[PDB]
Amino acid sequence: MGSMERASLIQKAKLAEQAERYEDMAAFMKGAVEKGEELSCEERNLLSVAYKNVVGGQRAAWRVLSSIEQKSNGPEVREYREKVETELQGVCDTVLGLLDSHLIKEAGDAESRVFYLKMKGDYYRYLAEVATGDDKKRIIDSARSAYQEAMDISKKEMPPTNPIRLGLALNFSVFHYEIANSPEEAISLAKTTFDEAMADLHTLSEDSYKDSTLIMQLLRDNLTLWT
Amino acid sequence: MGSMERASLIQKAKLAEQAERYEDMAAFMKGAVEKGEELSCEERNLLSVAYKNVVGGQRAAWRVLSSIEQKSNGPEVREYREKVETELQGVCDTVLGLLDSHLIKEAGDAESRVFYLKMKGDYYRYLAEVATGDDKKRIIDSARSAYQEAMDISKKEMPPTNPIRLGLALNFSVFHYEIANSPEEAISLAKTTFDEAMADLHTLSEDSYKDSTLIMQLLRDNLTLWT
Amino acid sequence: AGSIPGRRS
Amino acid sequence: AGSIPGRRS
Ligand SMILES: *Cc1ccc(C(=O)NCC2CCOCC2)cc1
Ligand SMILES: *Cc1ccc(C(=O)NCC2CCOCC2)cc1
Ligand SMILES: [Cl-]
Ligand SMILES: [Cl-]
Repeated sequence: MGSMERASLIQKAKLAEQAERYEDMAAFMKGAVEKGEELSCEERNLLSVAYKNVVGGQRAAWRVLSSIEQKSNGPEVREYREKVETELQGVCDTVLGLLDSHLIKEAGDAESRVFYLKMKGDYYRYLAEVATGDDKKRIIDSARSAYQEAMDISKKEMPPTNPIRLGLALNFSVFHYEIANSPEEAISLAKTTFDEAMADLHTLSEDSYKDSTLIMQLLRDNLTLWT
Repeated sequence: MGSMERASLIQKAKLAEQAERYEDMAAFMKGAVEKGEELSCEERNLLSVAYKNVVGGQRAAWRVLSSIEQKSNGPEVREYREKVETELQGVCDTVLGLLDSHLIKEAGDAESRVFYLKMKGDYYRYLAEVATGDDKKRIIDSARSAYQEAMDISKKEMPPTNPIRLGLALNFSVFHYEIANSPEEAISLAKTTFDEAMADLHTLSEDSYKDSTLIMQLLRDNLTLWT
Repeated sequence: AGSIPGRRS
Repeated sequence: AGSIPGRRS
């Protein structure tokens, strides 16, 4: 997207979101990142929403095909699962490439740095979901390390009700439960996150209260499923 | 898909449908058609379902963007609508190319020939939905001609409850109402189709009765909207 | 005005 | 187990 203006790429990403054209959205936001300027709060959300939708569809397809494949155990089901898996890995690698070149190194404010590091943890988590061979352990540790650095910053620099801090803790708890085989750590993190947010709600406006309690309900839903 | 076996392409189209990967589905079915053999009843359905889903998403996106564009009347909204429009036209052209090379000319049985001609009418109808300039009239006449030839065969060779005959009449009535500015023809066709099917239901098994009455309800829904 | 949905095999 | 949906801007 080298010949399109940055502002036009951002405008078209918003249009693609309205049209539910998430592959286009992701390509426009990739082009915007590659302009080399830092991203605003809204622009970071557009980047994240675009790729979450793209990889979300790939993950859902991979799970369907992996399930069919396990029930069978010709080459077609494995071959097609492999094709989807490779395409998913390519999207995760693309996002991780954008974070590494050069979103994270230029992110100095807590809100941007925690956001990008949460993203890094998430896309390594998606790689871990399909990983088997020599690198599954290294991929898991890469997810854990990104999430941990984001946690450390968010606990130092953000209030316990901050939605980015809450969504980070939510996803790190899912990482513990689903990827790291640490359900007790998952439950403990979700509980402590919920309780510390509840005690901070009194400081918030009506709109901020709505933002934070929405994500706290997601923590509660997981705890209900896990206990 | 020249190097993949026809049977593997068909198997992977079915897997793609289960995974809701309709672009893949369409590419696999395009490869199966290009093997040069006629398609079975099930294979025709796979081809149709794949491309209906692909173009269905494109049409929905185009309508969102066209609506935004009309509310505005920079170049971005028009440019992006044009991009989606061009991609939609390319998919319609691809389907019409498959029908012309060489599905229709090899289709001798009523069930296959009516099916392909209905498809031809549908994809010209989708082209007509976005057409404006010198060829909108020719595109509309191409849709009408395909639908008309399919109608003539279906009335001669199929019972009034045949689901292909009913779905053809349903879509031709939508063509009359939405494209040809002939709402009275649309209503008359839907009414006569419904009434002649109702009088033939007594001949059907329980399962065929369910298939036909489902499509008759779609005719009824349109009549309720149009009257 | 609905055409045949035709989205499911 | 639900992560952040994160699908809507
Ligand atoms: C990583 C992350 C953190 C927080 C959010 C967020 O606030 N999302 C808003 C969602 C939709 C409406 O309410 C619940 C969540 C997204 C991503
Ligand atoms: C062109 C055409 C004709 C008929 C059909 C059909 O039978 N579709 C089955 C649908 C799903 C279940 O019941 C209602 C319609 C498709 C396409
Ligand atoms: Cl494949
Ligand atoms: Cl564009």
